[PDB]
Amino acid sequence: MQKTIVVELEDRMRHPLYGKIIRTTKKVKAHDEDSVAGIGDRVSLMETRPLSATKRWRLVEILEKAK
Amino acid sequence: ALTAEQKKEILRSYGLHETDTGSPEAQIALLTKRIADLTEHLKVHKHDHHSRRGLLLLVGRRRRLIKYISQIDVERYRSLIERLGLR
RNA sequence: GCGGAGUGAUCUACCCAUGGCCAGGGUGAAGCGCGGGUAAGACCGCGUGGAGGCCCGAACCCACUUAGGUUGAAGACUGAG
RNA sequence: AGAAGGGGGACCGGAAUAUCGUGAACACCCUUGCGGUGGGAGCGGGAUCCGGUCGCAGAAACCAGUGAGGAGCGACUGUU
RNA sequence: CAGCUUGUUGGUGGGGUGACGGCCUACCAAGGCGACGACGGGUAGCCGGCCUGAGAGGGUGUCCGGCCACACUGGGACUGA
RNA sequence: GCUCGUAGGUGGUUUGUCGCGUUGUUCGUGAAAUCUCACGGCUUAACUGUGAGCGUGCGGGCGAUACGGGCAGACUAGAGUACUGCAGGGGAGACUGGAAUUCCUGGUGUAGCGGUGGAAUGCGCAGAUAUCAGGAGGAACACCGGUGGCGAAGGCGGGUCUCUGGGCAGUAACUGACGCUGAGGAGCGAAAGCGUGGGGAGCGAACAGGAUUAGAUACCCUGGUAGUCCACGCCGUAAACGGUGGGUACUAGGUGUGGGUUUCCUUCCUUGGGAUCCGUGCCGUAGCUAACGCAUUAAGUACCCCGCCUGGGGAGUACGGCC
RNA sequence: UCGAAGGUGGGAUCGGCGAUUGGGACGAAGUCGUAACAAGGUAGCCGUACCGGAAGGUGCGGCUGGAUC
Ligand SMILES: [Mg+2]
Ligand SMILES: [Mg+2]
Ligand SMILES: [Mg+2]
Ligand SMILES: [Mg+2]
Ligand SMILES: [Mg+2]
Ligand SMILES: [Mg+2]
Ligand SMILES: [Mg+2]
Ligand SMILES: [Mg+2]
Ligand SMILES: [Mg+2]
Ligand SMILES: [Mg+2]
Ligand SMILES: [Mg+2]
Ligand SMILES: [Mg+2]
Ligand SMILES: [Mg+2]
Ligand SMILES: [Mg+2]
Ligand SMILES: [Mg+2]
Ligand SMILES: [Mg+2]
Ligand SMILES: [Mg+2]
Ligand SMILES: [Mg+2]
Ligand SMILES: [Mg+2]
Ligand SMILES: [Mg+2]
Ligand SMILES: [Mg+2]
Ligand SMILES: [Mg+2]
Ligand SMILES: [Mg+2]
Ligand SMILES: [Mg+2]
Ligand SMILES: [Mg+2]
Ligand SMILES: [Mg+2]
Ligand SMILES: [Mg+2]
Ligand SMILES: [Mg+2]
Ligand SMILES: [Mg+2]
Ligand SMILES: [Mg+2]
Ligand SMILES: [Mg+2]
Ligand SMILES: [Mg+2]
Ligand SMILES: [Mg+2]
Ligand SMILES: [Mg+2]
Ligand SMILES: [Mg+2]
Ligand SMILES: [Mg+2]
Ligand SMILES: [Mg+2]
Ligand SMILES: [Mg+2]
Ligand SMILES: [Mg+2]
Ligand SMILES: [Mg+2]
Ligand SMILES: [Mg+2]
Ligand SMILES: [Mg+2]
Ligand SMILES: [Mg+2]
Ligand SMILES: [Mg+2]
Ligand SMILES: [Mg+2]
Ligand SMILES: [Mg+2]
Ligand SMILES: [Mg+2]
Ligand SMILES: [Mg+2]
Ligand SMILES: [Mg+2]
Ligand SMILES: [Mg+2]
Ligand SMILES: [Mg+2]
Ligand SMILES: [Mg+2]
Ligand SMILES: [Mg+2]
Ligand SMILES: [Mg+2]
Ligand SMILES: [Mg+2]
Ligand SMILES: [Mg+2]
Ligand SMILES: [Mg+2]
Ligand SMILES: [Mg+2]
Ligand SMILES: [Mg+2]
Ligand SMILES: [Mg+2]
Ligand SMILES: [Mg+2]
Ligand SMILES: [Mg+2]
Ligand SMILES: [Mg+2]
Ligand SMILES: [Mg+2]
Ligand SMILES: [Mg+2]
Ligand SMILES: [Mg+2]
Ligand SMILES: [Mg+2]
Ligand SMILES: [Mg+2]
Ligand SMILES: [Mg+2]
Ligand SMILES: [Mg+2]
Ligand SMILES: [Mg+2]
Ligand SMILES: [Mg+2]
Ligand SMILES: [Mg+2]
Repeated sequence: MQKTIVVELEDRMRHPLYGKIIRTTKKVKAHDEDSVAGIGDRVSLMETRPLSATKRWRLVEILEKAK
Repeated sequence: ALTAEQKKEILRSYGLHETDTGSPEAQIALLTKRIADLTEHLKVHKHDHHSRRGLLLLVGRRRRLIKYISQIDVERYRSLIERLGLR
């Protein structure tokens, strides 16, 4: 995507009524001025100003790069 | 089929240490051999549904095992795929 | 009109042997490759290929409509479709 | 199904000096041939975008599908 | 209601704004969203609250208070903090 | 109807770490009014003012690590593999056997046969039924055979050969949680039915005649086509039933039967008894149930996942869509 | 250039009416049979196919939510 990375975020939160812990996933889009990140590659992000129409995150560091 | 010695050539070629019979690689090799042989059986006898079900069960078991080896060591998974076949 | 004996397929009907002819455009079947899909398949998407009593349209072969001709240019044609 | 229904179409200049695509001369190797590689001249082809110009009209004359809907009969191409 | 999207998704240079930004433009890449319901259809101003209920819930948004939208219907700008 | 499996949900024992979930504390915020508790003021009350609650939450900091989760390991009890045995109508293909029914040919033979509650239609006298010999052809496989076996279910029994699936027990050799379930999806799926081709003995929807009957589009009788059979496809439904989804653990016994292993009594030849594992029945305690009943093969005690229900009709129907 | 309103065109979608026609429900003390409930007088139901004024009948397979020694 030419200097843009797409990262999937998962979060768990109690069900409002039944009380079960439900797991849900998001998909944010992050910025790479120097595009080096592949599939897998657990990463850390920090949310920023509207760098684009849909981008609000910037890549910080690629920790435990993919196997 | 797969007589004892017939399984022996496969176990020698794909096992790990001179006595390995239950490792994912050995099991996948044996399942692949059985699946192949049953496939030539089923090319004739198109209406042996009761044996085609056994083929399906073997395929499912091999798929679980391949998934497990992929989860545990991707390098072993890749080497085994190249040694046998995928897709 | 009836009978006998002959003459005719150089027109036309069908058949037989042997030759010849059909501008130019369009569409895109089987098959075959590639990729996808799967355990393998079915199946799907692209290419290639160039099928068909296929499409439009000259020569060619017909004869649907109309007008003219109707002591005709012509004992069956001409013009425009 | 070319369903139906719509839009563009001329000329001049520029992009455009390899703009792009065809063929490939002068000059570059070699198992020397009626040989190969680069090379790009001159000669032709086509399309687009931008700007301008003209007329009532840019398919220019000749040429060149009318289309849609509902029934009946025969399935269809053919034959008389 | 199962496929939606081509300024659409992203990048670069410009333009524009009080301000980041496809907000706009030229070029480049081919992405983006979707069964955790995209796209579509119906209905509706939202909330503090009000009514009920043992509570959890259900119904509701009227007085009062906060925010939003609009001013005959649709579009547009100007002046100005 | 049954299975396999995608996303998802859930997950055995054990070590370390993180501190996401969880939990403790503090700061900010959660406007006012309304609401609750206490006062205060209108002669009381409604109403009104004040104070504290409430505001279940969210954000920041600082603690905890039992459980959940992540990350890095370990283990063999679950799961799978290996070896050795074992039982089986599990499946597919090819060849093949005999009894019987029907028909054909011939011999003997003569007047009935057939059928019913009783008859008639019908067949026969042109030689039937009956009986003997030969032949053709199709379908189903007596005894074994059961309550018994195998299969996920539907289902599976004449024999032989070829190919092929699963199960159980023993060993503990191997891997090391690889498990369970499974929305959608895919596959299989009695019979009837459909397409193309073949075959057609018997049976037999439709159809015809007879009889019964008030009538008889039936039951009974005599015939009889599709079909039933085979090859290759489709269809996808059944009271597809245990009217009981799958997995796991636990909770008296008694008594049959199928498949193993096994000491001892080892001969008590007994192939008896005991023990253990896997099936399949009956009876019964606790427990459960409205009752009937179920009861270690749960409809009991619990946990994980899935499907389904929400009065009776209209209706598993219309419209839309998929096949 | 963009641009509301307007015009042209082919579709989508939500309703109303419609000769005629399909079933459904409810009505009285109408007509025709008697399918089910007892072995309901041929055990009944389930799937399917053909047939028949109508309940229904028959064939094939299934079940007991039926019997028999
Ligand atoms: Mg940028
Ligand atoms: Mg004459
Ligand atoms: Mg002659
Ligand atoms: Mg041509
Ligand atoms: Mg092709
Ligand atoms: Mg033609
Ligand atoms: Mg033509
Ligand atoms: Mg000529
Ligand atoms: Mg002619
Ligand atoms: Mg004339
Ligand atoms: Mg004249
Ligand atoms: Mg003419
Ligand atoms: Mg002419
Ligand atoms: Mg057209
Ligand atoms: Mg048309
Ligand atoms: Mg002008
Ligand atoms: Mg034309
Ligand atoms: Mg008609
Ligand atoms: Mg008429
Ligand atoms: Mg015709
Ligand atoms: Mg016809
Ligand atoms: Mg034609
Ligand atoms: Mg653009
Ligand atoms: Mg830009
Ligand atoms: Mg409104
Ligand atoms: Mg209550
Ligand atoms: Mg307005
Ligand atoms: Mg008004
Ligand atoms: Mg206005
Ligand atoms: Mg001012
Ligand atoms: Mg101003
Ligand atoms: Mg899973
Ligand atoms: Mg899991
Ligand atoms: Mg998990
Ligand atoms: Mg755990
Ligand atoms: Mg408050
Ligand atoms: Mg007082
Ligand atoms: Mg806190
Ligand atoms: Mg084990
Ligand atoms: Mg067969
Ligand atoms: Mg016969
Ligand atoms: Mg005789
Ligand atoms: Mg005889
Ligand atoms: Mg080990
Ligand atoms: Mg499963
Ligand atoms: Mg399902
Ligand atoms: Mg099938
Ligand atoms: Mg059948
Ligand atoms: Mg048939
Ligand atoms: Mg039929
Ligand atoms: Mg046939
Ligand atoms: Mg009969
Ligand atoms: Mg009969
Ligand atoms: Mg009759
Ligand atoms: Mg059903
Ligand atoms: Mg059954
Ligand atoms: Mg049921
Ligand atoms: Mg169970
Ligand atoms: Mg259970
Ligand atoms: Mg027992
Ligand atoms: Mg009760
Ligand atoms: Mg009992
Ligand atoms: Mg109960
Ligand atoms: Mg229906
Ligand atoms: Mg329909
Ligand atoms: Mg009407
Ligand atoms: Mg009856
Ligand atoms: Mg009755
Ligand atoms: Mg009766
Ligand atoms: Mg009866
Ligand atoms: Mg009948
Ligand atoms: Mg029936
Ligand atoms: Mg029956």
